[PDB]
Amino acid sequence: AKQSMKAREVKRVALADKYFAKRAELKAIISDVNASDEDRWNAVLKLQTLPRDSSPSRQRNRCRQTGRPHGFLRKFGLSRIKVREAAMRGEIPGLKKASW
Amino acid sequence: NQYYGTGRRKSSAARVFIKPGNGKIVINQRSLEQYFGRETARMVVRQPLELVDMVEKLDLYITVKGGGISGQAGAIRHGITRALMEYDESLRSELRKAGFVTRDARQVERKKVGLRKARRRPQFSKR
Amino acid sequence: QNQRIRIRLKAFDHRLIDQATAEIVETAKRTGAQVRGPIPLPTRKERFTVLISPHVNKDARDQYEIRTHLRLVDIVEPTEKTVDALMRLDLAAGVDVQISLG
Amino acid sequence: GQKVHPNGIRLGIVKPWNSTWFANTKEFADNLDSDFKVRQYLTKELAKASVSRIVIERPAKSIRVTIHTARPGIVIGKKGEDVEKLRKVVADIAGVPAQINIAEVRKPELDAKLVADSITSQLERRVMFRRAMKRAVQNAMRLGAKGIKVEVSGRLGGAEIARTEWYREGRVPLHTLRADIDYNTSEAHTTYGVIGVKVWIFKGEILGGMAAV
Amino acid sequence: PRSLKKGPFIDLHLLKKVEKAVESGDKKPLRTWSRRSTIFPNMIGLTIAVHNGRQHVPVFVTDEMVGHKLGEFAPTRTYRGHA
Amino acid sequence: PRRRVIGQRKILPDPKFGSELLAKFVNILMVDGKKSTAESIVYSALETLAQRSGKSELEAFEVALENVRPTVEVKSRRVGGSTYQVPVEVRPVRRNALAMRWIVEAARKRGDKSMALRLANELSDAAENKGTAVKKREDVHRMAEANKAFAHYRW
Amino acid sequence: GGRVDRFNKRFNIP
RNA sequence: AGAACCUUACCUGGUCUUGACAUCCACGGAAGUUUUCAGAGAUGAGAAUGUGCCUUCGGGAACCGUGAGACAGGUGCUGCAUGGCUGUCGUCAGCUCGUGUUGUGAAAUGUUGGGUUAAGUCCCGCAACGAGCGCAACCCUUAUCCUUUGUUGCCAGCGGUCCGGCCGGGAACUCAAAGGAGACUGCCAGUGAUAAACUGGAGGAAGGUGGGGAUGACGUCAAGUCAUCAUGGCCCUUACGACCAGGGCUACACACGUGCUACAAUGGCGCAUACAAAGAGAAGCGACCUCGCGAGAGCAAGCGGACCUCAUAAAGUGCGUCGUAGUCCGGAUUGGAGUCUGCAACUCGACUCCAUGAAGUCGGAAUCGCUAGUAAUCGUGGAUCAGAAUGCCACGGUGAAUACGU
RNA sequence: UAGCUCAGAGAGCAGGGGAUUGAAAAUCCCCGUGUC
Ligand SMILES: [Mg+2]
Ligand SMILES: [Mg+2]
Ligand SMILES: [Mg+2]
Ligand SMILES: [Mg+2]
Ligand SMILES: [Mg+2]
Ligand SMILES: [Mg+2]
Ligand SMILES: [Mg+2]
Ligand SMILES: [Mg+2]
Ligand SMILES: [Mg+2]
Repeated sequence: AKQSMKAREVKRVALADKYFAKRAELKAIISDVNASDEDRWNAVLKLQTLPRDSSPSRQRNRCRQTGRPHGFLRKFGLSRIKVREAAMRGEIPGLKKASW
Repeated sequence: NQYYGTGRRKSSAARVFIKPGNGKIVINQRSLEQYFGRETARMVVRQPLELVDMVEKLDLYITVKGGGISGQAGAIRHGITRALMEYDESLRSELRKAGFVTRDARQVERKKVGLRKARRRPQFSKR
Repeated sequence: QNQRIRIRLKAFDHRLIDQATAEIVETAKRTGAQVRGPIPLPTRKERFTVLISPHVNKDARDQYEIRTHLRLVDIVEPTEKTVDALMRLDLAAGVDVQISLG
Repeated sequence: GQKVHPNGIRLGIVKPWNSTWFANTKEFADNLDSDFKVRQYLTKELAKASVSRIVIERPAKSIRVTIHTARPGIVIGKKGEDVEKLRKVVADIAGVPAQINIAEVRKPELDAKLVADSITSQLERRVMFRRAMKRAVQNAMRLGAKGIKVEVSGRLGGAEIARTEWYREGRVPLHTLRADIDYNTSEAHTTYGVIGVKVWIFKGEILGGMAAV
Repeated sequence: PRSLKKGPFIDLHLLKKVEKAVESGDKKPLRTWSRRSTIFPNMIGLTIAVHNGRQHVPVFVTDEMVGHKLGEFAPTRTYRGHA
Repeated sequence: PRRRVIGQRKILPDPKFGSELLAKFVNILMVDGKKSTAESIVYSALETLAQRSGKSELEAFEVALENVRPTVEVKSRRVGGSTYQVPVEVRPVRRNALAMRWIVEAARKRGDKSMALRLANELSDAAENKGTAVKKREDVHRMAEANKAFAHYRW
Repeated sequence: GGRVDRFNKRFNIP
């Protein structure tokens, strides 16, 4: 992926981090295992105003070195090839060939 | 006293304790007929007995864990075989010939990359 | 129990952890502390599969594994000196240790 | 589409890893990128310092980093002073204090890393590719190496057509994990394309020694 | 579909527009680049120019449209036939 | 099979009658590895067959095979330029296999509420030398009697 | 009908 | 290894230009906060708020913003420019070199001839003699034994027990992860050129390579990838760069490729009910208990995990269950109605419910895999992941038929 | 006289689809083949 796409991604996460507390509490109001009527509706409208990016569903997992949006792995971070690369040269602590 | 044996078929490990009595083969507290269903299973556990003299003169205490009917039943049989040999050191001949002393090393083959199972391969198209 | 502490050593190798294990057990016995045996627990083997090709050809896949070794040692008698010694004691960097009394 | 990386296959038995810091599924992710960034930085600042293996260990609340550097026609004078000012500006990249060792590289010829770096510097200075290979081969053989196998690939000579020459002297086994063959890679950024360099130095079987003891 | 416990979702920009429109009896088409909203009882009889990707299709909200979203009434693909 | 010489795999006898012949039969009849349902259908079918004709299960079963079992088949040998259908005698072990195979095939073909009902009537007809299963034996023999002229070069 | 009647009861109408 | 928006590179609607990212100096403002409103959102106005910290009182590190410059920028171009990785022939047994010799010479020889082998594997032979990348072994996993170690794992010998390893007790055994041991063609006999090898036989958990997995020789295909990345040259550069609102990537007269599920009574449901492995889990898994057709939800224990959690194994069995019907087969499709995931569920998610109940009764020519725990089978798990598997990857359970032979 | 070429609206040829072809003709199958 291009450098620009990585720049857009870090902006998405940064905006979500700043409003993380507000989103957590606001959604709590909208539920409370069945809550109010008007209060609930106002909370919904507030979330709308609230910058889209701030939503944690607006982030795409990308390689921390290249930004590839596909083939990501939570564990080991990196990406498909990137894992290998580090593991292959001997930077990953423990990976090797599996012959079970 | 106690006579011990270890059996293993696929993934089941069986602990056998032999002591004389009135048969009543107990498998994990439950009774024989209860633990085993399919007639074939019960027949194979008792194969060494009929093969030798103590068909039911002694008793068999069995604890088994893991695997399924086959594995569990087969491991119980294998444990009885080794334990009778330890008790008499003379049943080898008949037991060996009956291929009972041999540990069945057949295990579930691991799945391989590019195949849906151990050996089955996705359907191939020539052109 | 009687203030007993259990020490869990976690590493990624099959040698380093055993070598470090000797240090943590020999020391206690040397200074006269009863340390429970290095009981071995199942070595977690996480299995990963990754596409080795940047594009098509999805049969050229590679198999990786992580073997997490976790040894555990229990010292029933928590004598002050031995406990304090094990704390300050430095262990091989490769291995990692989770010191928890409970 | 063949020939696996000999280091990786032997990363458990024989070859050791370049990072041995245990972790979980949380902190691990971060630590990796920080290690990535520091290594690339150091390689740029010491590409002329005959660096060979920048071992990075992360002890409990520590990041001990080692460097297999020496001097490839330059110096070891205030190089350690530089390394200091470097770690002053590096330790902050990932936080936590840092302790730096310098595992001197005896007989640099036997280290495939160093040899490939030297060869690529020549290629940048436009040195007859054929000459370079023969020199490196002879240097390793005389200094004592059971076998050497160097490969050159890319737009050698400048022409638009590919090529892949390779010279081999002595035994360079690659199917016996009981060996100790080092396989560094180098991307020489010559004017025409990016000539690549890979060198195998079969230093000798570790039969008795087993791993990197 | 959307959970019943959360009620209907409407965009505030469109929502603000209809408020002004109803209090003034405006008949001009409502310009909107959004389709995620739902049909409200207070938009009955208005004409809204719903974007489809390149242009804004005017849709006249009727009584039977209550409860549906704006998106179901603005086809996005222009398809006549394959022959 | 180019070089690897294969012995013979031993099969466990059936749990009820201790017969190697019947243990093979349920294996051929078995589908999707569901042995337990296979012998249940077969055993109930054998009970019907034994009562419908008086004879013991084992003796009645053997007679039906003996009346359907073929003795000669036609192999396909690419003699010289063009292949011809060479009649060849079949080994006794293979005889049992083909007989049991046809029975299972003919069973599934016949229409009956329960396959048990099928197997029973099928074996019964076979003992009487009638039915679809025995019809194959004449057809196989007719093929090997019309082509009996090519009986001087075999494989 | 019902399109509005449904909306009325289903939603709290805030 | 997972398009609702995100992604996205696509369209299109609107913003924009030393640029989002990138330096360099001056410049201004600490930064930063909180809110208002323009507006689809980008972008655009407003405010209030703080105004720092480093020493020093200048300069600062910053940071945010202006301008100038140089530059930035392209998932633009070229895989017939490359690196690099990868496919492939093929785990096929080959490929070579040195030196000598021979032949004018390209070459040959070695490397082949007679044996043998999974093998250029070994043996005789011999103008060759040596060597090396392969093969084999060295690795991991499984199979049996030992030692070491008893956890939360274990429960034999213990007695008391609530019958619950539960709880004392213990270390037997299971289990586990370290050290090991062990199969060697060794042994025994036979055959073969007194060989190599083979053959049977004993012993032995294990026999010839015990079973897998890893490991791909020199090279081939100017194979594929510039959209991972790097990179060479060209081209672009108020735009082929960039932002953001909506759509497209799920479009359908159409053909193929790969899965899934059925065409049934091995079923078909009902109830009772037995037995696994492998994993994963901390804003996660979530016991429970309560409510809810269900889906769910409340309620909230514990659990960083041989402890707790996902969690139900299902194939199977026990009796009953219907009678060949488009079926109590199968059962797509829809007309709706709930929950749940998420700014957000229409395009274009997944699951639960109502109602609907098709095609399909074993599929022409053709064509696939597979020779043992294999095929066939039946679950479960896991990565990806807000949510979204018949895909992939793993893990159990059950469990065949057949090989004369070339 | 089925789109040709002949029939009394049949057959074949040609059509499409599936095969088979390194790959195309050829061939194999399946289907559609008309105001007499
Ligand atoms: Mg998402
Ligand atoms: Mg989209
Ligand atoms: Mg190419
Ligand atoms: Mg020569
Ligand atoms: Mg050789
Ligand atoms: Mg090998
Ligand atoms: Mg090409
Ligand atoms: Mg191409
Ligand atoms: Mg698609």
